[PDB]
Amino acid sequence: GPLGSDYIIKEKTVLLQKKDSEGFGFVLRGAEFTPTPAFPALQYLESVDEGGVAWRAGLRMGDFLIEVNGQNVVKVGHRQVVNMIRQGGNTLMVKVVMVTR
Ligand SMILES: CC(C)C[C@H](N)C(=O)O
Repeated sequence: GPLGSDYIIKEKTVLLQKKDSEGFGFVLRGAEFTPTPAFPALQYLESVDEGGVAWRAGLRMGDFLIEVNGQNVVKVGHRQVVNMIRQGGNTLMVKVVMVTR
């Protein structure tokens, strides 16, 4: 609008269940930190393997990572988030948000 940017925010929570001999099929990248509607989290999905576990569940390149296995990771550093994802083994529940600007 004339007073500022408008967005659509689409929240997606998915359960990823993978096999031992595969990844979840995404690459995390990291963008004090205060979240904003346009910029909701430090970590986001730089890429998602088409047809991989994450892709099939509905995750997409550009999604911002909000939660991992019930823990909010909006303000959490890259290495820490990766370690939290690995703690779950072959199971990962994540919440992401897709921002259209
Ligand atoms: C967050 C990362 C550890 C995910 C990893 N690249 C995978 O595809 O399983």
